[PDB]
Amino acid sequence: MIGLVGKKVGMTRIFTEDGVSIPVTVIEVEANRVTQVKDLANDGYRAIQVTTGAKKANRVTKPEAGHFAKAGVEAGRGLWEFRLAEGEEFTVGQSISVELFADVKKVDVTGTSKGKGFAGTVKRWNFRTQDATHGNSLSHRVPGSIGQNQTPGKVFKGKKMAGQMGNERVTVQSLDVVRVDAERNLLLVKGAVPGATGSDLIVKPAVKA
Amino acid sequence: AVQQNKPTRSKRGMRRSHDALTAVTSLSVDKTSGEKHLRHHITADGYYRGRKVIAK
Amino acid sequence: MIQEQTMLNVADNSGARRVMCIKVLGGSHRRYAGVGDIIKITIKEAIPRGKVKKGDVLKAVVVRTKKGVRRPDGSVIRFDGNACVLLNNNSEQPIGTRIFGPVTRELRSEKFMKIISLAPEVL
Amino acid sequence: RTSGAGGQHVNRTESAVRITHIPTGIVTQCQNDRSQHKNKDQAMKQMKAKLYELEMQKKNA
Amino acid sequence: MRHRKSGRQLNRNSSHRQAMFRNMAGSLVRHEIIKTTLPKAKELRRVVEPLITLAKTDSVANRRLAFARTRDNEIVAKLFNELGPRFASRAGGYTRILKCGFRAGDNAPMAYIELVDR
Amino acid sequence: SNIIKQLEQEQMKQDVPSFRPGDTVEVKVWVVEGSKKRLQAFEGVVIAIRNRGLHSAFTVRKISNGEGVERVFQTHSPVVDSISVKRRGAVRKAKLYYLRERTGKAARIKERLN
RNA sequence: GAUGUCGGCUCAUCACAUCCUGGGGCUGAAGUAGGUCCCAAGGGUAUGGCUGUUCGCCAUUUAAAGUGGUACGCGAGCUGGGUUUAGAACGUCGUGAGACAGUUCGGUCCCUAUCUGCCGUGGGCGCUGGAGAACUGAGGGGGGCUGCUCCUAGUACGAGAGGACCGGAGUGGACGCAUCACUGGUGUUCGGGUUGUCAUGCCAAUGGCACUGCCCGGUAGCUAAAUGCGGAAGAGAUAAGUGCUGAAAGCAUCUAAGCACGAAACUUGCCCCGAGAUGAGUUCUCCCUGACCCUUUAAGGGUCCUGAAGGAACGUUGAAGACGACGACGUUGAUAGGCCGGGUGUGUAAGCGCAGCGAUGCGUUGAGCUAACCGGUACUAAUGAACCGUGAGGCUUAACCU
RNA sequence: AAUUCCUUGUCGGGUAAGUUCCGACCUGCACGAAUGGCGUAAUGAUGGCCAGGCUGUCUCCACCCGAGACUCAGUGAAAUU
RNA sequence: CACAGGUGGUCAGGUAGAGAAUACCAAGGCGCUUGAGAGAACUCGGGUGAAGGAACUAGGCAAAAUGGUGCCGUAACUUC
RNA sequence: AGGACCGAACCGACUAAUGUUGAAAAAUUAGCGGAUGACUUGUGGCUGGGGGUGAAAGGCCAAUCAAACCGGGAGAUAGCU
Ligand SMILES: [K+]
Ligand SMILES: [K+]
Ligand SMILES: [K+]
Ligand SMILES: [K+]
Ligand SMILES: [K+]
Ligand SMILES: [K+]
Ligand SMILES: [K+]
Ligand SMILES: [K+]
Ligand SMILES: [K+]
Ligand SMILES: [K+]
Ligand SMILES: [K+]
Ligand SMILES: [K+]
Ligand SMILES: [K+]
Ligand SMILES: [K+]
Ligand SMILES: [K+]
Ligand SMILES: [K+]
Ligand SMILES: [K+]
Ligand SMILES: [K+]
Ligand SMILES: [K+]
Ligand SMILES: [K+]
Ligand SMILES: [K+]
Ligand SMILES: [K+]
Ligand SMILES: [K+]
Ligand SMILES: [K+]
Ligand SMILES: [Mg+2]
Ligand SMILES: [Mg+2]
Ligand SMILES: [Mg+2]
Ligand SMILES: [Mg+2]
Ligand SMILES: [Mg+2]
Ligand SMILES: [Mg+2]
Ligand SMILES: [Mg+2]
Ligand SMILES: [Mg+2]
Ligand SMILES: [Mg+2]
Ligand SMILES: [Mg+2]
Ligand SMILES: [Mg+2]
Ligand SMILES: [Mg+2]
Ligand SMILES: [Mg+2]
Ligand SMILES: [Mg+2]
Ligand SMILES: [Mg+2]
Ligand SMILES: [Mg+2]
Ligand SMILES: [Mg+2]
Ligand SMILES: [Mg+2]
Ligand SMILES: [Mg+2]
Ligand SMILES: [Mg+2]
Ligand SMILES: [Mg+2]
Ligand SMILES: [Mg+2]
Ligand SMILES: [Mg+2]
Ligand SMILES: [Mg+2]
Ligand SMILES: [Mg+2]
Ligand SMILES: [Mg+2]
Ligand SMILES: [Mg+2]
Ligand SMILES: [Mg+2]
Ligand SMILES: [Mg+2]
Ligand SMILES: [Mg+2]
Ligand SMILES: [Mg+2]
Ligand SMILES: [Mg+2]
Ligand SMILES: [Mg+2]
Ligand SMILES: [Mg+2]
Ligand SMILES: [Mg+2]
Ligand SMILES: [Mg+2]
Ligand SMILES: [Mg+2]
Ligand SMILES: [Mg+2]
Ligand SMILES: [Mg+2]
Ligand SMILES: [Mg+2]
Ligand SMILES: [Mg+2]
Ligand SMILES: [Mg+2]
Ligand SMILES: [Mg+2]
Ligand SMILES: [Mg+2]
Ligand SMILES: [Mg+2]
Ligand SMILES: [Mg+2]
Ligand SMILES: [Mg+2]
Ligand SMILES: [Mg+2]
Ligand SMILES: [Mg+2]
Ligand SMILES: [Mg+2]
Ligand SMILES: [Mg+2]
Ligand SMILES: [Mg+2]
Ligand SMILES: [Mg+2]
Ligand SMILES: [Mg+2]
Ligand SMILES: [Mg+2]
Ligand SMILES: [Mg+2]
Ligand SMILES: [Mg+2]
Ligand SMILES: [Mg+2]
Ligand SMILES: [Mg+2]
Ligand SMILES: [Mg+2]
Ligand SMILES: [Mg+2]
Ligand SMILES: [Mg+2]
Ligand SMILES: [Mg+2]
Ligand SMILES: [Mg+2]
Ligand SMILES: [Mg+2]
Ligand SMILES: [Mg+2]
Ligand SMILES: [Mg+2]
Repeated sequence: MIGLVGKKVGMTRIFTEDGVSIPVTVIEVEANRVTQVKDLANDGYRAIQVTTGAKKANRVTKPEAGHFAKAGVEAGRGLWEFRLAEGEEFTVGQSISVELFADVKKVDVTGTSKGKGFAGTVKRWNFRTQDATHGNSLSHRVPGSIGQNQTPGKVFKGKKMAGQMGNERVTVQSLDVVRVDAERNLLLVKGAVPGATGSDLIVKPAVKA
Repeated sequence: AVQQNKPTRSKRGMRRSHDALTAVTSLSVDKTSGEKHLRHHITADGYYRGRKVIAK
Repeated sequence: MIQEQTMLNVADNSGARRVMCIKVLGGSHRRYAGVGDIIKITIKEAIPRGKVKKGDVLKAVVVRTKKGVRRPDGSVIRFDGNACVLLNNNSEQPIGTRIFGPVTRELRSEKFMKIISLAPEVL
Repeated sequence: RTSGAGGQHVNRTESAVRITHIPTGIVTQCQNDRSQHKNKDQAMKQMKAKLYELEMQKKNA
Repeated sequence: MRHRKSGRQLNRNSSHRQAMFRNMAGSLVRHEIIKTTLPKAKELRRVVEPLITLAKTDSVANRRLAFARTRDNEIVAKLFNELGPRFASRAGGYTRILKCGFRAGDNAPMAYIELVDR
Repeated sequence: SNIIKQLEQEQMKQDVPSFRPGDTVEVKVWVVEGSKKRLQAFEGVVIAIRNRGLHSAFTVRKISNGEGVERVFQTHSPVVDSISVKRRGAVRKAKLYYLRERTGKAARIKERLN
């Protein structure tokens, strides 16, 4: 099934009547409007493009404005695509609400994880720090060795080194759908999802199941 | 660590290919005094956006 | 949160006063043992006429920790000391006949029913 | 490697020999000589002597 | 990482920062316009403007608090006698910053910061 | 934001009594064993209160059978059936963590007699 | 005219002669549990006592604690216990200086990375008019572990003792990803206590300095010990192996023709990168429809006029960030500060009154203060402009209108 | 044994586990009496071993405060080739 | 070298303090001849740290800890 | 009284880190030892190279020591590069 685009509102807890606290992430899933439908004849694959939210009229460029006007929908804050199974069918301008998840038990949530900046090997790859005492010289958090001797005489590709960490697309799979509140456009899922507060999330039905 | 071979003037120029300065794109003209100034900065005469902000 | 070299008090009357964890049983590279976990202990101090002697190696079940246990609603129960109950190497049944101090609900299993029954108070 | 090995050669070479008799568990070991072959021969002689001495101890008992 | 943090370190320790901003607040109150670096002016906003908001209400406790923040009775008196009444109706933003080029000695970005009713 | 605040308001309890650190309180909590469900009382001194709306909590310390036991209750948890203040204590701190090093007479807390 | 060395540490990478998990054959395989060989390298594959140790023995675990290569991998990554200078001593040898694959105590480990390599992050041009988006997926990378309990079932098997295959469920260990609702850490930017001293004329109240003077709490953020999730199922083709039909060879025969099964290995399935994929792809949308002059006369050069879509620059900035970059916003505005209200933390300010000889207590009072939080609010700063980017986009051949 | 090769000798103590330590034994490779023998209170920035306390030494690292590293302006090296 | 070194004698305020220690000050003298930003890894110098508490390592290296005055009390052994 | 005790100046230099093209051709920081003595320090003097001096390390004798430095023999010699 297709997914929806939402916004990470924050984290809450749900107290069940049997004394269990469920940590939930709240995703504000407002209506997603279909701005384009792609098919085999014209595009070679079946997918729907959707938008959500609102945008400044003076910050929507003319190409974007024309693309939205052809669909007949208000300009959203972005465009996302969802592949279609052979049974699913939508029409341009159709609106999809969080009611789509009314009978879904588990979802996959994809978002851009928090950015940690240039991170060291200890933080990025869980390398073990060397000794803090016992004569260690300026080598407390350094990587250590990065290869063998003359053979091969090089460093292998994919070597774990320090560098940019976070700020990348991350998918968390098989999160329970705690609650679907259609009137408040809310999806309460169990657990933590990637991204900071106010970030865009893509919620799909769980692919593993 | 130090070079095993002396780098060339070609390689030196290639490295310095990114060292070029960028001139200021354009100067703003004050609506009252007509003086040119950096955008969002006061003029040399103490004007900003047509108003005499600092005397002298 | 008990690991190797951790000193624990004894919550029963087996005769031991201080024991030391020498292995957290139940998995390769396993680090910590919480309440309801079985550890291998050596006896560091014992009373003169006890059922166990200093230097013995046997098992024990951790019944109280300073780190504490966490309940499903987020609550946490903490104690002021780490205390365990001694157990045979083979049967893993309690050695003593009395249990001292409170224990937690985490022992509510068919394996530790004797401890649950003998405990003065279950939290 | 033998204990207290002095020099690159000795630090690198595997000269010390230890022989364990699986049925009995008796172990002999020799590292006096530079040559692993000489050490192995001496350890074999000591192992033979120890097995014979074990049998002799049984006979004496 | 400094996610959601606030406050510029300005390559100083905490006590030096506090003393420098106390002095700079005193100078700004005294002269009503000063020339500093742009980061220092942007940080001085968050020190000076609460002082004027405090001075809006005149009481012994507020005067003592203003003295503690800015240890000079001249600055305290000027605050509570002129700047409070001057800025009584104004909600906030008692200061404005005008970027004014670069310092000759070290090419530091410079800015005037002044009281808005000066 | 407003959304999370609404989601928490519709869950918060309404009859939580006022208590301050140093008060002796009895907390009756639901204990479920097998199929029978009863109430167990935990009585002791409140040494810490964390006011966080729905996420509010409080720590109660007692001396049970010769051992010191601290329990951190989530205030709006359904498992906390009831809270009652048995005695009002007179302290000057928000967190009475120094009581962990005191026993017997040294751990006495003066009563707030008003 | 110098290739630093044992062990350890950090980080590894490959082989298979496989230690565990997977599949099989035979068994002197009843079951359980083994033995032995064959296939299989996806993942996994201890912590301590002694010793400089490698090794080894020992203790206690584990599904298992594999064997190897990599300058016996790795000192321009660390160490420096061993070894390996100069001091000293013992045993022993020598008349002696001295010496010992004898021992003992002590004894400087440099290098700012040019190139390749690797981890990240940009600029340029290209992709054939320019531009803004959304994609496709050639290709590449990640991941791949396993215990225990229960049901099947005390069933099959067994004289008993004991005790399954196959299949199903639950709950753990280690590892990884994310996140901060909780539990905590931190929190020299918030509150308080207090010691010495100095200053604000003094009292009172504050400030400075003493590691934040010492402490006790603690917001936001970051974070683990905290809590969510993952390894799969399925599919294809197979390995060892098992077969069906089947002659050569009237029988037999898994094979020669033909057909079917068969594993953590392979190709997918899951996650991420990904059109510089120069083989530069696709889709949607937006913009530009002037004149004139020369030459060597063409994908030629000018001249004037025109300057679009969009971009960049500048400014306010950001859970974005070394700098770039990326995101939000620029008055038709909540981007930042301030302000307002709330929350949170601290714990009842000051001043005044009362009680007390006084320290101090009580009342005003849950008071006062309150960072990064939440909800609002144009008070301040985000200026009109200017800048770059053009003027309908080559040839040939097809198909269609023409 | 600052001396013992065999050797991690053997036995005892300490430890869950002790090639080190302490007490013995004597089979002294290769102790020994002023190149002194064996004791020895006190002393030692002396060697070895053990315990309590204490702890980021470690399980296993996290956050914070400063000085660098990074960017801008000015001045402006070096080995090596 | 306008160099975190070396360099003999004399003078000796206040408060606390045994003190020429140490903290804060007086008289007096200085802010150390590159600055401005930012708030990555990593290095250095510090602060704090749940549970554990030497498991680290050649070795408790380093750190943490102890720390004053008065009084009580104090073992083997000893050359008393 | 004391080659007595604690501890500044003073004299030293046991541990670690930093620094190692250093702030420094031996230091800084935190600790550490002695601190009325075989103590420490100023000024001047004396001992000279196979010589001095040495509570002895082949230590020291002007950043030089199993034989100082300067000049000379001297273009020593070099079956070696
Ligand atoms: K200058
Ligand atoms: K196998
Ligand atoms: K088999
Ligand atoms: K394998
Ligand atoms: K050995
Ligand atoms: K290997
Ligand atoms: K080598
Ligand atoms: K090298
Ligand atoms: K090269
Ligand atoms: K948290
Ligand atoms: K926090
Ligand atoms: K004070
Ligand atoms: K057949
Ligand atoms: K392209
Ligand atoms: K605002
Ligand atoms: K009061
Ligand atoms: K008051
Ligand atoms: K309050
Ligand atoms: K000897
Ligand atoms: K003699
Ligand atoms: K004698
Ligand atoms: K000693
Ligand atoms: K001082
Ligand atoms: K001489
Ligand atoms: Mg970030
Ligand atoms: Mg060094
Ligand atoms: Mg270091
Ligand atoms: Mg090669
Ligand atoms: Mg450059
Ligand atoms: Mg030799
Ligand atoms: Mg902010
Ligand atoms: Mg600076
Ligand atoms: Mg200070
Ligand atoms: Mg060479
Ligand atoms: Mg094989
Ligand atoms: Mg492979
Ligand atoms: Mg596979
Ligand atoms: Mg081992
Ligand atoms: Mg050892
Ligand atoms: Mg080899
Ligand atoms: Mg190796
Ligand atoms: Mg090697
Ligand atoms: Mg190397
Ligand atoms: Mg050494
Ligand atoms: Mg010698
Ligand atoms: Mg030494
Ligand atoms: Mg090095
Ligand atoms: Mg970046
Ligand atoms: Mg792979
Ligand atoms: Mg929060
Ligand atoms: Mg806390
Ligand atoms: Mg703190
Ligand atoms: Mg404070
Ligand atoms: Mg006073
Ligand atoms: Mg002062
Ligand atoms: Mg001072
Ligand atoms: Mg046939
Ligand atoms: Mg598996
Ligand atoms: Mg409050
Ligand atoms: Mg106060
Ligand atoms: Mg023994
Ligand atoms: Mg030990
Ligand atoms: Mg002995
Ligand atoms: Mg002798
Ligand atoms: Mg003699
Ligand atoms: Mg003698
Ligand atoms: Mg001495
Ligand atoms: Mg520069
Ligand atoms: Mg200078
Ligand atoms: Mg000087
Ligand atoms: Mg920093
Ligand atoms: Mg540090
Ligand atoms: Mg500390
Ligand atoms: Mg700790
Ligand atoms: Mg603690
Ligand atoms: Mg302890
Ligand atoms: Mg150890
Ligand atoms: Mg170890
Ligand atoms: Mg030490
Ligand atoms: Mg210390
Ligand atoms: Mg003396
Ligand atoms: Mg002394
Ligand atoms: Mg001197
Ligand atoms: Mg000396
Ligand atoms: Mg010193
Ligand atoms: Mg002494
Ligand atoms: Mg000598
Ligand atoms: Mg000299
Ligand atoms: Mg001579
Ligand atoms: Mg001659
Ligand atoms: Mg010559």
